[PDB]
Amino acid sequence: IEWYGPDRPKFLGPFSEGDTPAYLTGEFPGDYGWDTAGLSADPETFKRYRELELIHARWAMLGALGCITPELLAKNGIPFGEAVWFKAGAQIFAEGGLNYLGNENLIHAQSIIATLAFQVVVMGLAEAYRANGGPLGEGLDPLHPGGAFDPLGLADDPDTFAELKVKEIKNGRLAMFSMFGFFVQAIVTGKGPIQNLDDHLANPTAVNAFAYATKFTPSA
Amino acid sequence: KKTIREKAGWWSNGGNEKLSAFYGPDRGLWLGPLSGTTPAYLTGEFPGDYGWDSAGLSADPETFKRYRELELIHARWAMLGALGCITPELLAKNGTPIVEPVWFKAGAQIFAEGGLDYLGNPGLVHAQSILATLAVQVILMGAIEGYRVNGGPAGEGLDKLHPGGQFFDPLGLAEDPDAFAELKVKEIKNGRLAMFSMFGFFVQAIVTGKGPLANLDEHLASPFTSNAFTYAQKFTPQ
Amino acid sequence: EFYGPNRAKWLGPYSENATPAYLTGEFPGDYGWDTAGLSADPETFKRYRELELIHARWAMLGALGCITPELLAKSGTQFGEAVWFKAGAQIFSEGGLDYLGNPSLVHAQNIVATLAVQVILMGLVEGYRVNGGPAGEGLDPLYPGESFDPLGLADDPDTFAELKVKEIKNGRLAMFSMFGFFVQAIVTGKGPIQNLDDHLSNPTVNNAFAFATKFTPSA
Ligand code: CHL
Ligand code: CHL
Ligand code: CLA
Ligand SMILES: CC1=C[C@H](O)CC(C)(C)[C@H]1/C=C/C(C)=C/C=C/C(C)=C/C=C/C=C(C)/C=C/C=C(C)/C=C/C1=C(C)C[C@H](O)CC1(C)C
Ligand SMILES: CC1=C[C@H](O)CC(C)(C)[C@H]1/C=C/C(C)=C/C=C/C(C)=C/C=C/C=C(C)/C=C/C=C(C)/C=C/C1=C(C)C[C@H](O)CC1(C)C
Ligand SMILES: CC1=C[C@H](O)CC(C)(C)[C@H]1/C=C/C(C)=C/C=C/C(C)=C/C=C/C=C(C)/C=C/C=C(C)/C=C/C1=C(C)C[C@H](O)CC1(C)C
Repeated sequence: IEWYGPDRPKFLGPFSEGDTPAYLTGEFPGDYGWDTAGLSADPETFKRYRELELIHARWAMLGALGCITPELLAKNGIPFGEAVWFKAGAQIFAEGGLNYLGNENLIHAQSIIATLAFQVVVMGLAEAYRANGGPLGEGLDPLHPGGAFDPLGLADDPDTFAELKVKEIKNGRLAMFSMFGFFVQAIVTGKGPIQNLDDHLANPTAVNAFAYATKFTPSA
Repeated sequence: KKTIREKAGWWSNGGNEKLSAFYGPDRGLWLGPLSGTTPAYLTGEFPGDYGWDSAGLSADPETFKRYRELELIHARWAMLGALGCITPELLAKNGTPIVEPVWFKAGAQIFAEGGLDYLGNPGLVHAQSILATLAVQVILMGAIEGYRVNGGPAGEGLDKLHPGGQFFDPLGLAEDPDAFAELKVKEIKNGRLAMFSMFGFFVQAIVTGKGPLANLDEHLASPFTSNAFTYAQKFTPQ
Repeated sequence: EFYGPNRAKWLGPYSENATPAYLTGEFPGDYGWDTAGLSADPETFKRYRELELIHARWAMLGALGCITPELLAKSGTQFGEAVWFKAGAQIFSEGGLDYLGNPSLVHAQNIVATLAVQVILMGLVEGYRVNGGPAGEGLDPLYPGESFDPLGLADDPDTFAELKVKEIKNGRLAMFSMFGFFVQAIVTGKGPIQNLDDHLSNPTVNNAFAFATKFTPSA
């Protein structure tokens, strides 16, 4: 499987000879030929959208792992005052604050405003450095800088670099899809992802999403 | 300059100045006599060109093409949907024993243990599994749309929007190029009306909570009494 | 400067390589913020500039119109419904929508006629805005002047430029603030001025995070 060039894998498979636009040359990772809406016809808008895709992908991978991990650790024994991810933020308003792994001695956060303030300070610093560089880079690539972000050195060969780019963007698209799912099915179900999987495995035919289909009907 | 019967619209097959109101420079525009500077890329060559690109989203010709295809496909799906969201309710108020004719509740019929009888007749489709329904549908519509986007058993070297072989123009209504050109406009206009009315169905569901024909009926009962402003305070933040 | 290459930018010092090649410091408010690349085409850029400025002007008017009645409300005027996100429901009251509380001023009773007149006049004026009319056969789509400058503030090009920047910046501020009005009316259910009063009463406890667990599904 090629992942590049004209004979690359495409998002409709065999159905995909004449659907791909002329501007989606197999140059960039994850180019399956999906621009039915034509939103990436301009190469500059295409570059900006590629950056958005990759950053959303990386953030979504981190977030998918961060929503899965505490729940797994929650049933595997560990105290998690609020393990479910869509209420993990409301721990600040509890009696003992947000203890990290349940340990009252680890972080013991009590004020959300100060937490948020530090977060804006350092996130702004880091994202500005990401845009225009800084202590970990001056004129590197906006997406794959390397140097300080390859302490292991996985991608010094261009072919390994390309295949790992594809792996990155695909795990990331998977994570973005899965995070969208987390959102919609938290809103719909009101339970965690792991508990949704447990319930689906307990009764797959009558514990699926269609059980929550008549939930949002107006009914006067 | 003409005679009475040509003013009255007689003598079909006199149509080359009747495309002038739907194609070309001096056509009808989105604000009529109050839309002066149409976007230069909306030259009047495509059907439904009223000069409306206030947001400039179709400035690139290729994304304009993709948006045209999106528009027409949405239009066709919305026409089918606008017809299908009113046919069951009309048929039920005429007396067909449909168990849930309201469209935003029509999907919940498959969870009743009598199944999803089509016209309320158990001898008909009688679907019980929504998952099997969805699987059949996914297989068929995937084949169907993949055939649409590149070609398939119903013609491969055809247009992406108006294939018009013997499978999609089997009545030959569009063999006259002028009839074709004006039928394109009729298609896109009925379809834009259907898309607007389907947005209306969606909003009238989320807001009103009744069927669309029920809304029509309660509006025709006492219009000034009952309107969309009746439900204006419904989404009050409490 | 607010123009040219050495202009103020959206990320300040960390903004040298974060601006596209097409965002030359030609237009007001160009801080170099097109991370999404939505204005790469100059024509789409022009249309988006018009949308920005019109949204800005409408949002300034609306911000003032949501702040003013509430101020006047506690300052001593009754205002049957002073809060802005229920100011429209006054038509369904007993005496209709009285402007400043005065039953003698407007005394509007029908919302459909109000709306009809509004569509009439608004369509006329917005079509005149797009293609001109009694107040401008051939002017700029955004800064026409010549009847929209009875005071004549912007006959000098430099004053014109700086007032353009001031306009678009007050307008971006108002658009942000109006978005805030929306989200925090939906979240809080109270007016903007009352939200400020409550924040000033106890800033550390009745900030937005007090309403954070409001939209949790909880099965
Ligand atoms: C030939 C068979 C084949 C078919 C039919 C498809 C079809 C698809 N592939 Mg694809 N692929 C196929 C082969 C292959 N794919 C891929 C690799 C990929 C990738 C990497 C990706 C795809 C994606 C897609 C999707 C893009 C179209 C879309 O977004 O649907 C849009 C239409 C719908 C979503 C309609 C909904 C369908 C369903 C009936 C929904 C049910 C309706 C709900 C009840 C409605 C809810 C009600 C609400 C409103 C209240 C689509 C499902 C993309 C994707 O996953 O996006 C989703 C994608 O990223 N494919 C490979 C490897 C080379 C293939 C090998 O042959
Ligand atoms: C060097 C420091 C510096 C930093 C870090 C920034 C940062 C920013 N400036 Mg900038 N500026 C900076 C210097 C300067 N600025 C300006 C002039 C301007 C202007 C005119 C504007 C900006 C704007 C912006 C923002 C654009 C990116 C954005 O939209 O945020 C995106 C990132 C976030 C929104 C993160 C949010 C943080 C927080 C954690 C969110 C909370 C999460 C929620 C709880 C989750 C939501 C819950 C859901 C589920 C409901 C960004 C915050 C723009 C702006 O105000 O947009 C908002 C803008 O219009 N700046 C000048 C004058 C020359 C500067 C001088 O140094
Ligand atoms: C790969 C990602 C992924 C995975 C593994 C799951 C897994 C699950 N989801 Mg989630 N979900 C996802 C993505 C995912 N979802 C996305 C993207 C959305 C937004 C559309 C949702 C929205 C959603 C809702 C609203 C609900 C679930 C629910 C569920 C559970 C029951 C399955 C179900 O009802 O199907 C629903 C699946 C979808 C709506 C779309 C996902 C599309 C899949 C990945 C592709 C089809 C693969 C499938 C095996 C092929 C079936 C063919 C045919 C039958 C159609 C199950 C644990 C339900 C739950 O909590 O039950 C306990 C529930 O209420 N999900
Ligand atoms: C391609 C194409 C083509 C054509 O042309 C057109 C179109 C169609 C348009 C296109 C498409 C597109 C799409 C589909 C998109 C999607 C997106 C997504 C899904 C995203 C996500 C995304 C996602 C994401 C970011 C995510 C993220 C996450 C995160 C951060 C997390 C966080 C967290 C966590 C951990 C948990 C805790 O407790 C808390 C919190 C804080 C919560
Ligand atoms: C032009 C312009 C210009 C400027 O520049 C910019 C702008 C403004 C942006 C633009 C505009 C645009 C617009 C307006 C759009 C719209 C759209 C729509 C409305 C769609 C719909 C759309 C719609 C649609 C598809 C619809 C569809 C439907 C369907 C399928 C149906 C289905 C069904 C039915 C039958 C019933 C049953 O029981 C169920 C169901 C299942 C439900
Ligand atoms: C720049 C950029 C860049 C990159 O590239 C991309 C992106 C990111 C996309 C972009 C961004 C954008 C944005 C942020 C936007 C925003 C917007 C807004 C906020 C608007 C507002 C807007 C706003 C507005 C109009 C407002 C308006 C207002 C009004 C009318 C008002 C009215 C009223 C009032 C007085 C009150 C009373 O009782 C009633 C009523 C009737 C209610």
